[PDB]
Amino acid sequence: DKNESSVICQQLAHLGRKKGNAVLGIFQKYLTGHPKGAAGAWMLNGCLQVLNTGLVPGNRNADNVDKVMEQFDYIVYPNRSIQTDGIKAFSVTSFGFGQKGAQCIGVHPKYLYATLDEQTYNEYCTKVQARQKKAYRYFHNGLINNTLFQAKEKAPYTDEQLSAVLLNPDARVVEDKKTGQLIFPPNFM
Amino acid sequence: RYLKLDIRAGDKAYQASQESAKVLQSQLDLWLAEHGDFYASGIEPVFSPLKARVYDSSWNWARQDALSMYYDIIFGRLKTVDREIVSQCIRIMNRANPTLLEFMQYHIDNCPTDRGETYQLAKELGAQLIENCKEVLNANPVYKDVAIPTGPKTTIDARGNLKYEEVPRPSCRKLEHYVQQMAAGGKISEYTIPFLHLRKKSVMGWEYNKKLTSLYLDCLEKAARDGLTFAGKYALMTGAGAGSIGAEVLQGLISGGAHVIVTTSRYSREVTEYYQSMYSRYGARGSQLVVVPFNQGSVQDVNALVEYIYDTKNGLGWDLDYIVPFAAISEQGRQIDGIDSKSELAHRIMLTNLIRLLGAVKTQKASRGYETRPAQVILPLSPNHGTFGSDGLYSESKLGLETLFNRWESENWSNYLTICGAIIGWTRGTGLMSGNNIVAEAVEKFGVRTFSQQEMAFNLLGLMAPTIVDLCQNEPVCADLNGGLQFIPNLNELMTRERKNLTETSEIRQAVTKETAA
Amino acid sequence: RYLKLDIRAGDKAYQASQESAKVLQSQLDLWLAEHGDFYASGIEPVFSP
Amino acid sequence: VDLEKVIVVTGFAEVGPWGNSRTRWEMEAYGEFSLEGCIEMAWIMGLIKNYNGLIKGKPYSGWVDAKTGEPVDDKDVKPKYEKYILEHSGIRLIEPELFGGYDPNKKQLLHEVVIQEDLDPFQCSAETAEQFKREHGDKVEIFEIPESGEYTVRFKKGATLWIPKALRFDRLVAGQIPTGWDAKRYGIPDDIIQQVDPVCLFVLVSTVEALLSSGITDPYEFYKYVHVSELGNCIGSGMGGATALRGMHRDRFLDKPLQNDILQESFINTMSAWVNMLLLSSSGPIKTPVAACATAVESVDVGVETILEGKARICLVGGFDDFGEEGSYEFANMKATSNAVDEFAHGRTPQEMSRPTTTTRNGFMESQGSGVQVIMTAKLALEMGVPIYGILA
Amino acid sequence: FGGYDPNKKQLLHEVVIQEDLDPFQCSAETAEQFKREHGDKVEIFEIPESGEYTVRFKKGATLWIPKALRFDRLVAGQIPTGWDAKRYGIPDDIIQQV
Amino acid sequence: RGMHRDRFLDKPLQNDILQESFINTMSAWVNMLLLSSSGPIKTPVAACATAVESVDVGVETILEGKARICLVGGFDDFGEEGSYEFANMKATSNAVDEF
Repeated sequence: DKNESSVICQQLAHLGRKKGNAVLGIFQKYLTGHPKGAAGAWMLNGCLQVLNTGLVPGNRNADNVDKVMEQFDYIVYPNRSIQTDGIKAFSVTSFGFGQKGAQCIGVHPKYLYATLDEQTYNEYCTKVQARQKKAYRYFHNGLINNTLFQAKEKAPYTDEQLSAVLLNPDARVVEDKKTGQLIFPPNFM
Repeated sequence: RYLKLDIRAGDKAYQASQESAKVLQSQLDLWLAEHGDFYASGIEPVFSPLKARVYDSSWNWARQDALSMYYDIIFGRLKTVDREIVSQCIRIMNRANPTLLEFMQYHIDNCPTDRGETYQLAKELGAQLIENCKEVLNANPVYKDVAIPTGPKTTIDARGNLKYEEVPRPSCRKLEHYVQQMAAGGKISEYTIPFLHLRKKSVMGWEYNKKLTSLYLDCLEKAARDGLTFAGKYALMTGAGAGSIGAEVLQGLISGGAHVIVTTSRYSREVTEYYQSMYSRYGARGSQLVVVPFNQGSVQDVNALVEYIYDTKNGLGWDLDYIVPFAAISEQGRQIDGIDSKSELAHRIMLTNLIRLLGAVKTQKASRGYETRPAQVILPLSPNHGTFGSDGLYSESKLGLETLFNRWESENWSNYLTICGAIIGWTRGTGLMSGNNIVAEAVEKFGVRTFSQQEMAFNLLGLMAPTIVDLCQNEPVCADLNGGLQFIPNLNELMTRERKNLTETSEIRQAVTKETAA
Repeated sequence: RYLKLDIRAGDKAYQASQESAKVLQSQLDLWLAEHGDFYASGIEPVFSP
Repeated sequence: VDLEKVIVVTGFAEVGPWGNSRTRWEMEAYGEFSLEGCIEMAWIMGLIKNYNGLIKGKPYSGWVDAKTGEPVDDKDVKPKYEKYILEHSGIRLIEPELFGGYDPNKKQLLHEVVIQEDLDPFQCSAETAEQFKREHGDKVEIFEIPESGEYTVRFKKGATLWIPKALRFDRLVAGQIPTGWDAKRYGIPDDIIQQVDPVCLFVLVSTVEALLSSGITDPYEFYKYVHVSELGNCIGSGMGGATALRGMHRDRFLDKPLQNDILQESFINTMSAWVNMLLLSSSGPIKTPVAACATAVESVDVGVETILEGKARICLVGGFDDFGEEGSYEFANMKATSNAVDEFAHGRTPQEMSRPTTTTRNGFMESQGSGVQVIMTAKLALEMGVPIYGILA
Repeated sequence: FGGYDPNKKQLLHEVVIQEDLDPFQCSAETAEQFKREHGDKVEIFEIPESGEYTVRFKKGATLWIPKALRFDRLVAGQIPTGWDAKRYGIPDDIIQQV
Repeated sequence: RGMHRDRFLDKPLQNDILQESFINTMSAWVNMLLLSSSGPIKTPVAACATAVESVDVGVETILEGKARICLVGGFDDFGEEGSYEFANMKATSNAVDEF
């Protein structure tokens, strides 16, 4: 905990983060424990939810912050959740056994949308909206019937098509209008 | 026989063991026959240094609170400078440090005022708070209370239904006005004697002393205006649970910068979270809160607590400036025929082990020669000398404490301790008096003052002010904080009558309501 | 074995009795630690019609 | 920017001590479950179910208690079951049933004893007798049961024997999947549930949940837009299937029953293979990172990487690990995990034992589960109109 | 391979106790551990001279015994016999640790 | 093996033995004693195909610019238990039948 706080402060300082501009620290393992190989995923999922809500969760087990952490001025250690007016970017870090340090940086989706034109944006809106309705519906159906998961059996192709699908990179399925399945149509070539 | 073996020997040893059992059993029987289960269980040791919780990270909570306040203004949750904001500003000021100033300055310098009135307001109020924090950066933290002094109000609705509430007093908007009212007294204290006053030992007993009273009232007036600092003071507190006077006194001490060890007879996560939340809110720069399990019924816990406080290797290594031994058990419903094992335990906690706790502190101070640091004992006395009735050995315990006044002069421990006996009057909302809250409004109409936990805590912290501590080194101080209840004849009969008066009125409206329904 | 007999059983019962002893002993210790001998002896009944 | 060289997260999920990413976020953000959260957890834990048909001859459709079949209203789920949910989710004392019987107060070890007198004989197949004779040599003595062709066997002084003993361990607490969690409720068939290691089940469901949080009901949807070569998988783990890993050494050495290809379930790649097999049919690149604690980030990296190199246009990323008797023991030997006995002496509850940055912090609490994200190019995400939760900068 | 012979592949087999066993000796701790694993078929009593303990097992507890099976994979591609990292200069401490 | 089997038989052990069971540890050792590198370290797993996966991941990482040199390839041991399970899979040749 000391080493990681030092590393983050050193990164921020040496890139010239403005004094007083401290990052809000998240410490999820107080709540979930440590699921070793899964760990970063939960942390990443939480950071995506932070981007979505503007809410930064706190470490409820942080009863007294270690005095050695006071020197890490670029970090705040919250013990309760803090609502902000939005989050632009987050960092995730990990220190695996065998000296494996790992780090990743996420940015808020608005910055991507700000690279499109308004029409392209609105068309995307349309699709995600339609899809959302379909998803909500499917979800309830699977839930009520204990069938969210539903495994495949057949390939979308057949054993003659097999190699040819493997060799025509423009091969695409269609929805079969009789079964509703997605299949490589017999004339896909 | 050829092998020199025998089975019966095993049984012989077993029989001897029966005798061991019967021997020991008899003694338990004899013990229990003179003590009772409530006593037996109430005296077991629970003190453990491993279970100590220490809170000192006020620097981190200051940044969190400053940021929370910034966003609460932005979201329009905070629109007007109310006393709650002023109180929060005082708490941030008491925690001010250079890193916090840099942190606040960054947010205010980069506040986007173009986004609306709330951002502009956040910038203006933040700049004012930054400047206030710079002014107090090198000043010691001070306890300064900005809440409104309340009074009891008991209402019966039109249907006949009772509700108790603490309401702001129309005549008292600030603690300065409160001190003025306390100094003025009431019609019931006309020869006026102030509702809060100091007594001096005379040949005929403890009498009202105008000079000492003026010193204490001046301390309270200064405390109301300028605040009280306890920076670099060490305090031992017993009886600071939720809804106690001790909890409010604890808030004052840690906000003034004290190092406080607080004791609990029930150690659990919820209790530690309560104290944690108190420290996160009220802890100042350089204050420290230590929470430990402690049973004031056990001589061993008493010894172990005092040893842990004084031990420099495995303990806190402190030296105490103050003692607030306010632990108490409710004995309500016990008359002369009902003095039980619980009354013995209550008496032991409130009198016998309190005296031992003091003796243990003396022993440490004497053994290490700290003769120029006598501790002030705020000694919790009661105006109830059996006048409430049906309260077990409570009156006897409180009267028994009064003897310490004389013992300070007649024994050889004055060099290590000094006594400040507070006669604590009726304090509303406490676990000992909550059942009487409904009649407190009626009692005040007779011209006496009842107190909120806040008001009483403010009075007590005033006894810890430097001028009073110096006085205690001259002579034991007796502080009458009773609010004039001693001038009401037959308090129990009056209380019983008013409790009836409420009930009748309530019942009549309820009967009419119920009949109207039928 | 043919007679369904055993010596060790006597010891087993005796061990249980050790536990009886230790159990009761602890309580005396706890009692005395908060009372003292002058108290203990000073509270015994002597009344006899 | 080139949208073909921007990578985005488009859906994600997890299986963990607080259920899934939603229920975990309620506890992380607010510290209590909502109505929905309580229902979801009650369903996950098998406390409740939908019914639709006749009850007691009357028609009914709606929620019922999972044991009695009595109707239940939503409003009553939280009051009726939240206490049980909180007692049987998150960081808590080890429940041995979730580990097939492992109790840290009774950790079994085997100890040797040497024979001091020729043993009383016992009976077996000729084959078993020969096997004893082969392992023990000349202290073993075998002779027919001439009536049956079985054999009876004696051991002699100077051979040896091995005997179980129990040790009390000091890691009594863990972050555990909610008690009663069952892959079957999602629709995974009983045959697969019996064949695969539990971490595979965690991964499969985290994957499907991520698909649904991406708004996709059938992975073959991709094959409208992209070629079956262009879909990759880079999910990985700290280690493979702990059941298979252990069983292959320990339990086969005790001659217990087994499904025979068990070795394959011990490999890390196998969970990724299963995801592909049953859901995807992909031809694309599949890679397998390993970094014990950091593996999920390694996966996310390798994914971004592979898409940027063009070898895939979508990847499934993230990772998993289990909790087990042996892993718990070795991380205690490393003094990496918190000592539950010491924490109890310091007056800490199981939920307080993991407390990063605090003065009194003394190690992590071990946990199990999986977490998965769906990543793809921003251009593709826009083409298919999937939601976007963040940009991987 | 530190002794592994495919003609003598070792496996462990159970046997159940049919008569109370002849006793044997150990530390108190080991005795307690037996008592903990086997429960009421295990019986422990002091060696009062030393503070060690002696232990009996009773009918109805169990025991585990090595047996050998002949396996059919007798051949492998193996590093040259006598290969040693030390000859390259790798120190004995690392050779023992990894 | 030792961590399951031999500790269950209460034999002597060096205590951090678990770490030597992880795939990444051999790569860590190469770095530790010879390289002092700060650069990226990655760990492929593909039972038989792992060396190619390594070579790929290497080429890849250099092309992405995150390294300019990489050490690539792989390993595996031969053991009692592995031999038994690949016979159960009928993947290895039967020496008795071959004789």
